[PDB]
Amino acid sequence: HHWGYGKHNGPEHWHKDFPIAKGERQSPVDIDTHTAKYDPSLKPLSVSYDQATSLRILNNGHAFNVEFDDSQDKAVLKGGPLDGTYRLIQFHFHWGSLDGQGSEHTVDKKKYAAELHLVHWNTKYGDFGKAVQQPDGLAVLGIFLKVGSAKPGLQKVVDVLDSIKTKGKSADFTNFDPRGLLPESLDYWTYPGSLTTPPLLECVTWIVLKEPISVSSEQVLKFRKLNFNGEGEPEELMVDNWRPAQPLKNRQIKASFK
Ligand SMILES: CCc1cnc(SCC(=O)c2ccc(Cl)c(S(N)(=O)=O)c2)nc1
Ligand SMILES: [Zn+2]
Repeated sequence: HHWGYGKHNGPEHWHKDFPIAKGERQSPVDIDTHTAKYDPSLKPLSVSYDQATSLRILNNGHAFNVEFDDSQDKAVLKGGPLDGTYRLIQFHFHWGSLDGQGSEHTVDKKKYAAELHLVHWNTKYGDFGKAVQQPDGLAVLGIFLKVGSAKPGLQKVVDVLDSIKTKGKSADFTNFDPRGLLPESLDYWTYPGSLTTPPLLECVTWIVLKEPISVSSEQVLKFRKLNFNGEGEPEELMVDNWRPAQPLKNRQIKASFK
């Protein structure tokens, strides 16, 4: 009886196995745009994905992860609110059963259809596994998805999903350029938080872009054709794999803009 996305194993149960679920810097949160503080000390975000080596795509039974070679100083996030350099290791999404829900962060209580998380670890801790044990170990660039026009740079991802339908399946996935997922503006909000999945470790600097990307109905419908269950197991569509907004507690959300 392990964690997932349902009534008896979903977010409201996670605290029993992972008591940090009720901690002081949990994610996601609602982003109140009027109260977020413009911080003129914040720097432009530096996203350098010119050398990203994608390797493989994995259905891990909660979502799908696009994986990158993180053994060289290839794809890096820096600047913004960050000190030092963070290396891209993977991305994944959270999405809904319906277009009106799916995001983890919300903006003045607005839910988006989905949310992309580009996960990076701080190079000063040597790898991802040591980084998650530190309060400044990870940086996640979050980008909202709305349903409208297709995202041409997303299509290569959508077209491989039929090959990873069920938990534990993987496929080779080389030469994918994550730059084709970045909205036009890098204006952002930032705050200290956590992983949104167990183990819920409080190691993340969140950087949430204000500008969503558009994806088509057809693209998100293909996300919704995944299963939570294993092969040869009864079908559980991979949908509503999002954690609701958590208490802000003693935190400030800062804005890079306006
Ligand atoms: C630490 C052991 C660990 C971390 N995550 C998972 S599943 C979700 C996932 O791969 C993941 C990994 C990192 C981050 Cl930062 C986030 S999220 N959703 O907070 O972006 C999700 N399983 C085990
Ligand atoms: Zn995530």
